[PDB]
Amino acid sequence: TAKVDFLKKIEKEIQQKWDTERVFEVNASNLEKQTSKGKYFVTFPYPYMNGRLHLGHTFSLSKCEFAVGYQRLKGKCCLFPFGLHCTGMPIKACADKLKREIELYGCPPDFPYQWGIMKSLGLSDEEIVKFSEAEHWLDYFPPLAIQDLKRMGLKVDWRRSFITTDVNPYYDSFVRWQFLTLRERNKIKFGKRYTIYSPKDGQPCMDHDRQTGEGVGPQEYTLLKLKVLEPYPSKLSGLKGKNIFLVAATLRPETMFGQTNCWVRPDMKYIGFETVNGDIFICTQKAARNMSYQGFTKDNGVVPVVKELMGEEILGASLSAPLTSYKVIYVLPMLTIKEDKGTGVVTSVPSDSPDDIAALRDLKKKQALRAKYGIRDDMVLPFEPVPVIEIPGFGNLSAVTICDELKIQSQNDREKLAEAKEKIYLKGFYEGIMLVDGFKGQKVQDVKKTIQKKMIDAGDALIYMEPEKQVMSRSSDECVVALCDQWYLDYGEENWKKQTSQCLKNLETFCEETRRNFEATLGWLQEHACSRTYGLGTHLPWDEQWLIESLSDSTIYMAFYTVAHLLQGGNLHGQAESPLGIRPQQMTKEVWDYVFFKEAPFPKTQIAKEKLDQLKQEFEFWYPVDLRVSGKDLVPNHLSYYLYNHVAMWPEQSDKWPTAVRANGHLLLNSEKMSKSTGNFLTLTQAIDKFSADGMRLALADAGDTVEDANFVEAMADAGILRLYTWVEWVKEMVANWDSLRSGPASTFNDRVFASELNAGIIKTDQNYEKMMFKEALKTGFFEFQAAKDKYRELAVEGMHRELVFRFIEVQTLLLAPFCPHLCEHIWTLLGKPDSIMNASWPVAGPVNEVLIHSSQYLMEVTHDLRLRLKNYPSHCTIYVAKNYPPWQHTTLSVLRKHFEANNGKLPDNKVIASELGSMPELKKYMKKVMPFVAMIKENLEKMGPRILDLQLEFDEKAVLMENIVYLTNSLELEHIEVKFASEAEDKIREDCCPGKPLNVF
Ligand SMILES: CC(C)C[C@H](N)C(=O)NS(=O)(=O)OC[C@H]1O[C@@H](n2cnc3c(N)ncnc32)[C@H](O)[C@@H]1O
Repeated sequence: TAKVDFLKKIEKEIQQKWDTERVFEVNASNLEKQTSKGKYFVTFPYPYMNGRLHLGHTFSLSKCEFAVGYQRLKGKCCLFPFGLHCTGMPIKACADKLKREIELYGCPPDFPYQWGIMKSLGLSDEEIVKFSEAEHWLDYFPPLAIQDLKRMGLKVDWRRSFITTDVNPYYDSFVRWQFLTLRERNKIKFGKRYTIYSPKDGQPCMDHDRQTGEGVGPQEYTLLKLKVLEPYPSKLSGLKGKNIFLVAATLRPETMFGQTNCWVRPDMKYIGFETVNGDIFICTQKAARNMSYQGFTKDNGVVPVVKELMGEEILGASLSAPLTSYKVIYVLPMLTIKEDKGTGVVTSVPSDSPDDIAALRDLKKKQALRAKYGIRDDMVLPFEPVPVIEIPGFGNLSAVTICDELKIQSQNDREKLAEAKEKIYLKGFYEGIMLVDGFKGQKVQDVKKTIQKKMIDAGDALIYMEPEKQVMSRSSDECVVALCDQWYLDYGEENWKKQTSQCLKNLETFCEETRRNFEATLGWLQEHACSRTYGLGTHLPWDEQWLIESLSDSTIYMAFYTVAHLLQGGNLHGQAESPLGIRPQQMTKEVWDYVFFKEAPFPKTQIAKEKLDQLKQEFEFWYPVDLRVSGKDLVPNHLSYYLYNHVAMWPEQSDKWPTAVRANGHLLLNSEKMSKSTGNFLTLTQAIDKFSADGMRLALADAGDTVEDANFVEAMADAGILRLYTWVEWVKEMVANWDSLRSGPASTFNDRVFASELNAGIIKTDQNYEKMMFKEALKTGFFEFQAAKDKYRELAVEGMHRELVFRFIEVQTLLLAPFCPHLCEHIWTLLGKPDSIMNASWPVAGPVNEVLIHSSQYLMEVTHDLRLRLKNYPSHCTIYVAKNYPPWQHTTLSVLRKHFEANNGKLPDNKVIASELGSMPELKKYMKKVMPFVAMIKENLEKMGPRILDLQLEFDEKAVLMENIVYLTNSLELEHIEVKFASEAEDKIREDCCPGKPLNVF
């Protein structure tokens, strides 16, 4: 426990030092004068302030944090700014839900929650009251976010942080300029469109104010109206004189020429309600709610219910249906009717629907159902399926034939009916051919929309939009599809979409899966409602009654990063003075144009030219955004709008469009989903408290660098804490015994091996950092680096060479620094370095001798085999080393070499190999030993490349063993080791010993 506390002490000290030194505050005015090696602008999408940042946020931002930590060592000047997103309604929603209990009860509220979660967050009793207003949320959470992030140690120029609502005047002016420019270029449009809608919230329910189905949109349905004929059913007797329609949803209108009846569920609760023209529709309550928000009722959302009833009360009723050949069709019962899809009212097309003929034959079989539900023989018997569409592999009555084939006799055979439904599922969309007059011999795909229009024009059908999948909102309201008027961004325009597609071609997506996501969400995308009325944020500058949603004021704010340090300077709300002395409202549309558009004219403004020139310098220098890292959830919405709006704001400058986007997975904790409800949860401040800034950052580097779910494992973080502590102890020990280390020329075999391994580690780790495989960089640059140092220490019999030890410490500290900058800064100062490690440069790697490394691996294997053989049957040991392969081994290896040379390095099958080696008469006495030899060669070939096909080792085997005979004798606890050239060996050993695999007898 004391080790984590030691790490925390080091981190706090070093953080204060960094803060005072103002190391991570970059200014384009100064950095544009010294052309170093280019700028590096990274962004992490600013997180919502409806709470405290948790370990997933930290994992996602660690990507660009490690990126800048690496790129600064390579000479780039970096900009890693960090804003905070307060736009949206959850803050206001939970603040008003709080004021609800504050007013309707007391402090604390008497029950029979929002007050409960606030007290869970550990707040005092008399301080949750202040959270009734949203302004207090905005004053409370963003400071704690900044505090936690600084306590982590991010390389952020905090002078550029900001807030996103209209509480910030500067960011509000920025959003105003953006949306004025968008409306000036016909990007915003007012219109009445279909959209997923929250009745409780009274505004469209986009993706970030949702709770189920984060990408679901509306789905269209043809709503048939079947006129109820007199004599009306009993329960509708009070509705005589009015027109009553059973409304049924379908997706195949072209089939309505073959209606035999209408199915209702006898046990479902149906509602007959008055529509806008005074007619009466019989559907269900959810269907009627959707219709009420799609203009079907006189008032929006108001459903005037005039008759509740059950399906059994509707049974037997006579109907008039469109297109069908039967003048009167009846309402019949169907047991298997979902209450989630449509209106609860289905039509009977028994020729091309298996369920329909199933239920019809069930009613036709026995008297049981017809009597249990009151269906006389007039309502079932004279009704036969009508040939309407022919599928070539089935016939006119496709469903009839495939249900006679699958031998179905009940409407409850879920398995057989599902199979039959899938068997003709899409063979009717295309291969179906119409048969009715006016369409005889027409491709069904070429006529279905015309038939739907025919019914709509005749007033016999309407358009019913329904959520394709159930969508719950933050306010726990079930969403509908509303045809409502709003301001929308026209992401559907072909020119805009093609230009953003070209922008996606140039964009760097670190894998093809992310690009596929982008292309799919680019094709599918269309009109996007951006206007809200309830929530926080910035109002449309011309329609002050509409607020801009969170996913629409967040598309180009990266440009505001470049100027925020001079506009508002650190003050999150922008309420303090301006360092350049620019008034908040002094920023006009033309002023912003001049700041961000290169060929924009300097407009009439009381601002001096130097201030605007400095802002324009900052923007032109830092842009474009080199990298934006995010969880993959933001690809289908925020990042696509990001590309769109960048194309829209700078349509002439592709050099200002985003460069790279990197998506990662969502963070698991201990291999489980990170949810407070399961107790498997860690906030950033808690994670720091538990593992220090450096141990959690280490375990986060190891969490995952693919798009698959990342995994933060706490045990690995504890092990890394232990290893970091012992590493600091070892560096201290080495600095203490500076003079106890061997000096002079670094010449020994071990010195050379270790120097080569160190340079190889540098090269591997640099490559891993370029690829942003941070887990792989941690593997090669820490665990394997430490393995090389531990081996060098274990084998250095004459003590480790001082200069090599301190080169290793320096380089290891440089390689670990982007992951654990506090520990590495502490060790940097412990080495007596003048400057901070944040001024160091990437370590130069010397030469890498592959032969040295291969000989060290050979020595490892030899020692391992010696210790394994020591397990059984001393004091003296004799090792025999083969200079060449014995005759039979040499012959078989030559054959393998021939076959490898023959076909670009593919060894044939062991079948053919054993055939050829049996054809060679010299191998008679050895055919049993031959194929295990081939197997060993193939294994080590796949393991360590083709170098094992060499007829002689690249290094002196005996000399390698001799450079460490002393270590071998000391480790094996023996008194002497005799290394001999295997020609002195007896018959058995001389014949079996081959190079690289020395034999030995104790
Ligand atoms: C620009 C604007 C439209 C963005 C909007 N304000 C917003 O999304 N705010 S946020 O707090 O929900 O996320 C911000 C970043 O953090 C990632 N992330 C979030 N949770 C996890 C998790 N459990 N595991 C891994 N990564 C996560 C997430 O993808 C995103 O890149």
